[PDB]
Amino acid sequence: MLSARHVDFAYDDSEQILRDISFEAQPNSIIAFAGPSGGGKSTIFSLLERFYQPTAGEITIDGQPIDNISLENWRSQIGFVSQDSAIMAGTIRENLTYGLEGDYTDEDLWQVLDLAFARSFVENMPDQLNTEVGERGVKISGGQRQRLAIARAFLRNPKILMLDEATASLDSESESMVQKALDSLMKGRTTLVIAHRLSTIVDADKIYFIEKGQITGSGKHNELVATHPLYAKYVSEQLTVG
Amino acid sequence: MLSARHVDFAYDDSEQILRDISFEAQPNSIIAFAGPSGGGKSTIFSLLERFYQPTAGEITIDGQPIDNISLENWRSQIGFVSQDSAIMAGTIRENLTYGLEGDYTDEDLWQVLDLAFARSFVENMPDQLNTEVGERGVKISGGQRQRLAIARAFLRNPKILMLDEATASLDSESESMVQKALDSLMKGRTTLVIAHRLSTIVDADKIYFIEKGQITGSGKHNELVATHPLYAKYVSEQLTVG
Amino acid sequence: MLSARHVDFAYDDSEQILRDISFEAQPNSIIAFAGPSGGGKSTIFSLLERFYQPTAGEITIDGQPIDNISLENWRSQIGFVSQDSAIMAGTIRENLTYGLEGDYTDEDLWQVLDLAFARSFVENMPDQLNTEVGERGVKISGGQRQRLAIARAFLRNPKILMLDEATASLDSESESMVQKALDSLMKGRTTLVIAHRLSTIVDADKIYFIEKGQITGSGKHNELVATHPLYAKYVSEQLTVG
Amino acid sequence: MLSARHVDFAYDDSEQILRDISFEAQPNSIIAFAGPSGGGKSTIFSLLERFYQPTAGEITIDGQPIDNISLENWRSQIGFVSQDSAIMAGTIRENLTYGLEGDYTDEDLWQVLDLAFARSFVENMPDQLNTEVGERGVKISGGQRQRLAIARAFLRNPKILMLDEATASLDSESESMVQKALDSLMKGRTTLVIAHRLSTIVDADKIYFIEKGQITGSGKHNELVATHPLYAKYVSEQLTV
Ligand SMILES: Nc1ncnc2c1ncn2[C@@H]1O[C@H](COP(=O)(O)OP(=O)(O)OP(=O)(O)O)[C@@H](O)[C@H]1O
Ligand SMILES: Nc1ncnc2c1ncn2[C@@H]1O[C@H](COP(=O)(O)OP(=O)(O)OP(=O)(O)O)[C@@H](O)[C@H]1O
Ligand SMILES: Nc1ncnc2c1ncn2[C@@H]1O[C@H](COP(=O)(O)OP(=O)(O)O)[C@@H](O)[C@H]1O
Ligand SMILES: Nc1ncnc2c1ncn2[C@@H]1O[C@H](COP(=O)(O)OP(=O)(O)O)[C@@H](O)[C@H]1O
Ligand SMILES: [Mg+2]
Ligand SMILES: [Mg+2]
Repeated sequence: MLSARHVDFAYDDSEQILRDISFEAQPNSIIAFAGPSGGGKSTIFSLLERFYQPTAGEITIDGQPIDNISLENWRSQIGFVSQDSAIMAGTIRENLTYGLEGDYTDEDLWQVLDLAFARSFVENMPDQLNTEVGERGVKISGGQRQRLAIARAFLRNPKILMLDEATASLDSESESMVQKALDSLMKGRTTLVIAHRLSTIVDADKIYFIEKGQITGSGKHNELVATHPLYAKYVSEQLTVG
Repeated sequence: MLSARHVDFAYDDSEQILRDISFEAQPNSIIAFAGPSGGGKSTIFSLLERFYQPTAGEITIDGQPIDNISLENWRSQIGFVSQDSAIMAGTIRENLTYGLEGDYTDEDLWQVLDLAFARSFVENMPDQLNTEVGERGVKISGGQRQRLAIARAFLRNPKILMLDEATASLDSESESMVQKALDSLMKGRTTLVIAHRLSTIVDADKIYFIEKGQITGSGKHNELVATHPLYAKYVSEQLTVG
Repeated sequence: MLSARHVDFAYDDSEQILRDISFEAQPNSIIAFAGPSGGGKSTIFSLLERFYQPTAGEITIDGQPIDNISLENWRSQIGFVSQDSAIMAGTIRENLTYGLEGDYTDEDLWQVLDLAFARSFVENMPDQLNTEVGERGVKISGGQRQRLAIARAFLRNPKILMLDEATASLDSESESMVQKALDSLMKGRTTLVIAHRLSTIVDADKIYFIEKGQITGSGKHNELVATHPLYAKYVSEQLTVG
Repeated sequence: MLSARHVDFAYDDSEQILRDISFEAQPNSIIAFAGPSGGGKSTIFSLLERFYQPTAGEITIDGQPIDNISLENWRSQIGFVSQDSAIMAGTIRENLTYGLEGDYTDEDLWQVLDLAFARSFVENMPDQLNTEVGERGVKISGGQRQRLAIARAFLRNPKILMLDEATASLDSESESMVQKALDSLMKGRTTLVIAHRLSTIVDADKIYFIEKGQITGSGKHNELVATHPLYAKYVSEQLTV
């Protein structure tokens, strides 16, 4: 599994960002992380992607410390899919390819677009796979941009997967084909998601409630809601409505 | 109606690809777009398919511009492109189900296979509707493949139908597909073709002859054939069989 | 040595883009490509970038055909630096390595940023080398955005260099820290510019005038201006006052 | 004049880093910004160089905002030196001629080294202005490296001079010509400091105390140390260096 035992972190000297954090996320599972803004949620992903180090306490992968045990070509194991004010500049092929691991066949890309849900909008597309996108190239509706991100993912083929939602779009119940592409992408790996969609929380195989740099809750929704007043109240106030 | 109201277009500054284009398409009227490769036919379709912008003028649906609709009604609901050459494999249910937006019914699916005239190969492979069809088992053939692409169509139910025909005509079962299934598809709505078959043109309710970026003919085949030596040449040499 | 012997090219059937094109780019030298827009100048670069194949000719490097070398190795020997639309998002460590092999650390990033004449202002930036750019992060000017690109180039360290100007801010008489950071990039490399700057040509070791698909002239500026009447037209009109 | 009439800022959105900040920079002199680490000192500088755009209030110059030109701004501004590790420009010319202008002269370069109190260093360097001071030849120990730098700063004769100090390598001589040069540089400009040195704040013309993203002290040192039990605490414990 991907365990994180007793992690501590502070970006600077002002305040402590993360305080003694412990969690686990195993294969063919999804683990959500929820909580107020400024909790430390993004920060876990940052350390997990190795942008920074835990000031104290290890992060292990399958027994071995991720850090400087698996050189920073550890990124081929990880994959991160999120969205906001973005543009992808270039050819679809080009886009699906900074990774020296994937794309060596146009047919392999097609296998990926199928899984990501695109052999339909990439066939009913101009020079097909060889089209320049965006930047005075083609027009792609937001949802398509994301499915193409899920596409690169599929080809990059990560062992661990990390997600995050910013814009409402699919409000948890809104349910869309970008989501069906997520569901496909999550299947063979270890998913970690910073939850903002209510449904995303209910289905999570394990939830970690994060209140200002600390983990309050540690199990399933069902249980947690009866057990935690502050969690339950978070679910009411901010999550669903506020 | 769909009115291509004066459309000037170009990708780069040198080649001014489309000059004053002006076509209008109605219900149950099949319009075609025939011409030498370079004509700009697909380019018309790319602007109909909204991948690009018109430089001068507008394409107007029911008087109200197309550029007064969102990114996801025009594309999926009204914007359609026969899928035929998509080349699919998975399950019969899954190929037919590919990115529609809802949950389905075997009874809705049978309503569409009868309508597509595909109810037999289906009624024979005995996990029928859930059967495997592909690089795995219960193989597929060019004929069947296309009738399902046409059936998908029915599920989507489009108001505007777009085709780009094939320079690949499979003998005999081509009608059981092309001339049955296309027939019923094109039968209730506004159809637009890029004709690479003579069959089409004859039946078309109005042809638009595109030679090097401009339209040179606006009439039915027999009206144009007698009046345009280059059109009759085109149809006798480049669209023709034998 | 980069020699392109007898090249012909067409994307579509509606025009042949390049016709019987031959040229040589030798080391530590600067070759320019001028001529009206449409001559095929961006296309040659695309051909060298291997985005496309010569339909008739043969591009060669040091005696070995570039189609042999294999896609990856080629793209690593080459490097292309152009101007704005090109906004960068992420870090100054991330925008400088992405798609490179490992190591040599922030120290190696300093030396390059020095070669690009960035360093000073880069040190003056918040988390320097760990600074976020784009919408998420900080403000950067056009003049600084590209210097980082010249920097990335120094680091990717090509053998062959390509570039061009598609905007008026560096008129040819308008010289800055950018055009001078470019001059250092041009150093030990086989450079080739699609000239647009009036001076660039007056310095270029060999010029290739391109008119609608063909190389009309080949030699130093002075030489071509007396000998070739039509070159003079490009030089005094399209260039000087448009 | 540089005035920051009411500045509120927040990089993230859950922590209002700066809440109502207001300072007024003035002619030919110094102004300090002492305070603890999480204060927002560097962040004010990061706003003075337009790296980030505020949430409330504008930073005024001679009355007007800063909507002028990223160029005029970057120009009038100044980055200092020591943070400039060792630059292998392998030529005195090149080191002082980093990203600078149109062209410069010898007569000019030295005019500056005489102003940076650095003329003689160079006389003992083979092929004078053309000399290497890198990993490859004529290694300077550091005191001179940082002064050659004030010299660069002396080139564009800026209106606004921004600083940031630390690690007082007490080769007091380094601070002797470092102070003399820095003096010659500050003397006659609108200077803004994030002082980590006592010497600086003692004779600053007005200081500001920044505790947790707010100003809490606003006057000459002689007054602050007597009116603010937390200022004097900061200055004797963490600022002594
Ligand atoms: N670069 C930074 N330097 C210093 N402190 C930072 C930095 N980035 C974030 N922080 C601090 O960490 C806390 C924030 O972020 P985190 O990004 O951990 O929040 P979240 O709670 O994970 O929210 P979100 O996922 O929406 O960003 C903030 O409130 C801020 O004080
Ligand atoms: N993808 C393409 N498909 C078809 N034709 C193209 C394509 N790209 C460029 N062309 C054609 O080649 C000619 C253009 O480009 P090239 O890019 O070769 O021009 P240049 O001579 O480099 O001009 P500029 O850079 O100013 O556009 C144009 O007239 C255009 O019709
Ligand atoms: N990606 C492109 N960039 C520039 N021009 C292009 C591009 N694609 C096609 N064209 C131009 O469009 C015209 C061909 O239009 P197209 O729709 O492909 O023709 P048709 O479908 O009738 O064969 C040609 O002049 C061709 O060079
Ligand atoms: N990049 C950043 N993103 C979010 N917050 C930051 C960032 N950099 C600094 N901060 C916040 O700004 C405050 C410190 O401001 P800063 O200018 O670094 O202080 P000082 O200059 O006094 O050391 C802290 O609360 C810190 O969390
Ligand atoms: Mg084409
Ligand atoms: Mg700081």
